[PDB]
Amino acid sequence: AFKDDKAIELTIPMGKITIDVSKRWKCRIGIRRLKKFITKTFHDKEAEVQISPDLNKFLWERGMRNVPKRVRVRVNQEPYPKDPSKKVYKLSHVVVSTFKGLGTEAIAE
Amino acid sequence: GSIKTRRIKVQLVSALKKNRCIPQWKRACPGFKQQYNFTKRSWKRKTLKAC
Amino acid sequence: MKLPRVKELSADILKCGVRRIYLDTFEPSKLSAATSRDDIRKLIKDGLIVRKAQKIHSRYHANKLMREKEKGRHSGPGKVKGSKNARMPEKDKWIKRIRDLRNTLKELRDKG
Amino acid sequence: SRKGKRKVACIGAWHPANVRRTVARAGQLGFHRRTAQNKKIYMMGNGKTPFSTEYDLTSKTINPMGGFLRYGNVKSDFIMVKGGIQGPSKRVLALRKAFAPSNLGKDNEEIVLKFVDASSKKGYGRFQTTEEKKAYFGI
RNA sequence: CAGCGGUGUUGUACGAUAUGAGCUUUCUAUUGUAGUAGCGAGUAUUUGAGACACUGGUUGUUACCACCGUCGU
RNA sequence: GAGCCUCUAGUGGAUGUUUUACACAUGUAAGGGAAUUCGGCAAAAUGGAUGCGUAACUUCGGGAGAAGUAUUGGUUCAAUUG
RNA sequence: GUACCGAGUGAUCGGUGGUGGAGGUAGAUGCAGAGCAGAUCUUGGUGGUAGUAGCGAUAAUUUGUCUUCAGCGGCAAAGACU
RNA sequence: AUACCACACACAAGGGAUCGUUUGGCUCCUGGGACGAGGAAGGGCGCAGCAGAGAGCGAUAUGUGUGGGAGCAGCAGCAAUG
Ligand SMILES: [K+]
Ligand SMILES: [K+]
Ligand SMILES: [K+]
Ligand SMILES: [K+]
Ligand SMILES: [K+]
Ligand SMILES: [K+]
Ligand SMILES: [K+]
Ligand SMILES: [K+]
Ligand SMILES: [K+]
Ligand SMILES: [K+]
Ligand SMILES: [K+]
Ligand SMILES: [K+]
Ligand SMILES: [K+]
Ligand SMILES: [K+]
Ligand SMILES: [Mg+2]
Ligand SMILES: [Mg+2]
Ligand SMILES: [Mg+2]
Ligand SMILES: [Mg+2]
Ligand SMILES: [Mg+2]
Ligand SMILES: [Mg+2]
Ligand SMILES: [Mg+2]
Ligand SMILES: [Mg+2]
Ligand SMILES: [Mg+2]
Ligand SMILES: [Mg+2]
Repeated sequence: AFKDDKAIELTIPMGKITIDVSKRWKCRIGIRRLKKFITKTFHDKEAEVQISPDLNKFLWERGMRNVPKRVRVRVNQEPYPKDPSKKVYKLSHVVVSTFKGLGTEAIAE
Repeated sequence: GSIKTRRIKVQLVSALKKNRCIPQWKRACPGFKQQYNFTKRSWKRKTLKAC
Repeated sequence: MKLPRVKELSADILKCGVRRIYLDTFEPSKLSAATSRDDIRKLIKDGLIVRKAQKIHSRYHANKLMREKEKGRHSGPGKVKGSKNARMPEKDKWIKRIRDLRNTLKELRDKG
Repeated sequence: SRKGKRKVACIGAWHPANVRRTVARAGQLGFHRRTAQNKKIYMMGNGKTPFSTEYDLTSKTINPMGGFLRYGNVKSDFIMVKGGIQGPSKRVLALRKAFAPSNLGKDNEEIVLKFVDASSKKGYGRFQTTEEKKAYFGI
């Protein structure tokens, strides 16, 4: 995975990355742009991104015309099974009470 | 529909038995020169006029 | 036996719509092997096919509003759209009155 | 009208049988070279030395509260000139001594400043310094 | 991405607590005493609060040093 | 058995890109208010219920919802259809 | 039938080398359904325009997982609509 | 004109002209000129070991008698007891 097989835990500013996107389709295009954010943060454009169903379900919670302001996610990096020339990044939802104090952390296991 | 006369039913029964390709053994026979049965029809492309 | 067909036959057996049938995920082989209504009856008995519950539509607000209107709330001049006669029919008021009065006179005469 | 209202309706006569270069057509607008003649220097100064007028006895730099919107704070020397100037913030410009002297009375007059505005350019700016904001609010 | 400073926009968060035009008289222990309440729009305090953005200021953490082609010496 | 919202039962694909100008369906506008145009064409304004108050003319039936004006939410009470 | 080369003012005629696989002329006379660039000619076959114009009125779609072997196909979980 | 457009030649595509062939047509001549209540002409439906169309035949849907005589076109079976 990452250095010392750690997972990286980060927060995604969904409010900012979607500023220009139309109200009618906000949640549909937000998914395309969450994946793009990840690939630039780890400098790996050609890689795959995989979204766990719990994270999908959190994002769609107020229907198509909305998206949450911030979301906290744990990321793992693995070789892509269907073509191991690529990597795949796997995203898991982390439930938080408040965002105050949460930076970017690397956690063992 | 579900209501039919006897005369209409026999027309449908006959029109249904005739609608078949050339059987696969005939093609092997020395004297036989047909390719495809030109009398085959589709319900999407023709009317029977049974009415 | 395609899985869409399993749902149709199950819907027939459990007397509900196809939108309420749940197929269990962990033995698709066991489902796909089914051939007949009696196979499906066994799968239903074993709990691999399940009828889901109905979606909720509560009467909380309807009851609350009804009690308030019984106390005489709402029902002011800015809440009504029909004519006085549509809301409280005039022929009905007459018919209620005169039957009471006639009944009163009948009893008084008959009792002397 | 059908087929659109935001156009020139007639783009020529029958003869000559070509479109003339004098008729208006759609195309590029903006991003052209332009020279503005005879602009006057009101003030010259430095981004980190405070200044005052004979009348405004506050001492402050040229920088408004929170800086200029996509630039921040001036640090080096600066010039101040009358009116507006070509291009957005951050573009390079060339300055030249005037080609010929002006006879107009509006150009050749003296300038005496009494106040310079230093309030915020984001939103309605209502204070001239952080001291005033700290005094208006509590603590 | 977060602190901590700075500059704005909106208008005073959730939850508690107190009051409120009026309407009402319930319970426990036990013979007679003591205990002893409900229902209610709104308003005030905590609270220029809470939310949201930008920072060419400053601290922490995390990521990034490749590769392929063309013309020349 | 209007429009708007839900229960039962049923439902959906020519891919990606924030995407100028000119369009086609729509919103909003300082001061002025038909100056526009063959022509107020298009749009705006009025709108339900309750009360007060209602002209010429008329075949005496009508005109007539004439016109013109006021009221309307939530809560807690009285009184019983006002 | 196809490339070359020669003869004739010309309509046309002759030879050589490949392809083809069973029929064909030179002279004198006889009989005609006897020579094409055109008729908005008749029938059949093919271009440029052009990888262009267009293919998207209506409720709306996302994620995982298996097949499919590469079907927004099927199944689970959400989001919508009549 | 490095790559576009045009023309010439060789090879590969695309189409079916030409030449060679014909159990068909047309014309003239000669014969014939034979249907039905004893159900005609014309229409429908059935019949094969595997059988759609067409040909042949009627629930006896390849039967009887006479004259001949070697195979039944594919696959499986039949045939001098035809
Ligand atoms: K019918
Ligand atoms: K049909
Ligand atoms: K009446
Ligand atoms: K509060
Ligand atoms: K406050
Ligand atoms: K109904
Ligand atoms: K209704
Ligand atoms: K006018
Ligand atoms: K006029
Ligand atoms: K008009
Ligand atoms: K009269
Ligand atoms: K009138
Ligand atoms: K021709
Ligand atoms: K000619
Ligand atoms: Mg028009
Ligand atoms: Mg500004
Ligand atoms: Mg205006
Ligand atoms: Mg105005
Ligand atoms: Mg005019
Ligand atoms: Mg109009
Ligand atoms: Mg030969
Ligand atoms: Mg001719
Ligand atoms: Mg186009
Ligand atoms: Mg709708």
